[PDB]
Amino acid sequence: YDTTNPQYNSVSRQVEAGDAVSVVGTASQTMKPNLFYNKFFCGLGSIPLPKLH
Amino acid sequence: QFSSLRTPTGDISGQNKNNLISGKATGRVGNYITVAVEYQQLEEAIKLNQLEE
Repeated sequence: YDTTNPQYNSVSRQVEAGDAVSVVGTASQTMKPNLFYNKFFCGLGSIPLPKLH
Repeated sequence: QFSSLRTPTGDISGQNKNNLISGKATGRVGNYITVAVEYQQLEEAIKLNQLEE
């Protein structure tokens, strides 16, 4: 949230002190989360290795 | 190298002649001269461009 360049705002207001938050889910549970993403969310690659003398 | 004897008549019977004593100078091998380097395969892959130079 940026007063001088509002073209970049991703969210609807300032986060001030005292704003209530919470945590998604139960306390100690173990689970397997599912994943949605767009193709350009994360990249992957591998570096070519030279041969030892 | 030789010395000589100085005599009125030049008879040397009562005296001692030049011996022949060899000597020699010895060359030896010295220690090695060694410059050694080592580097990780990782370093060569991402850091080592122009290793020749």
